[PDB]
Amino acid sequence: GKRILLLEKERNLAHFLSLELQKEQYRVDLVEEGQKALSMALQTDYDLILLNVNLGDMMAQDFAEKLSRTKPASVIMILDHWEDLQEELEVVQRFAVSYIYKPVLIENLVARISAIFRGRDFIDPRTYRNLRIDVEHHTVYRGEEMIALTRREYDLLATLMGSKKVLTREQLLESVWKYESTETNIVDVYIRYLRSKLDVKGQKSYIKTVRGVGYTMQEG
Repeated sequence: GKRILLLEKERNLAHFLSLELQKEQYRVDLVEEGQKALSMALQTDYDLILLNVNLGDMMAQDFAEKLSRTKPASVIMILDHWEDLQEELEVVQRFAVSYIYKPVLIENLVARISAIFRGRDFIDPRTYRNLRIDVEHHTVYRGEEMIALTRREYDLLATLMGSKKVLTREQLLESVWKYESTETNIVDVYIRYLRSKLDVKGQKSYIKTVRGVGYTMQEG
């Protein structure tokens, strides 16, 4: 059912991951170059794109930016060595739904992919202040400009906007990282990223930190 685009620079690992993911009944398209991966992701809606930090002909960050122009909520996961991921950690957190270290254990990869899919599917209010949300296409517009929220950022905004009450970090973790089974610090990171996308200098932020409680949407 679900469709995976896979670009892995280690050939034997690429072949192993392709075969093992197909045993889970995923359709897997293996590609060797970033330019080809981008052309395919532009024409097909993949449920997961699994890449290294560097695709060879371009960085994953560059791939993700180019894809985001038309598919901003694309679901990208990064598999790489610890050193390579940590060298690009802030960048990766800002475009990738998740990351996983080499050497990979296949049972762990399979479990994490399943959780990511189920957290998106469960998720899958149309205005707030100057924002308009297109829930069918997972797109957000602040005025006549598209705001290129990532999948995680979109899911976080939808959770905040869908709740009349203030939400704790633990509630936001359970909604936006559903099925992934504990550290709420990640919520604070993605709140920071989301504010960076939505907020206008000299306006009140779109997100209020509520003392002793959590986060909620904020009026102008």
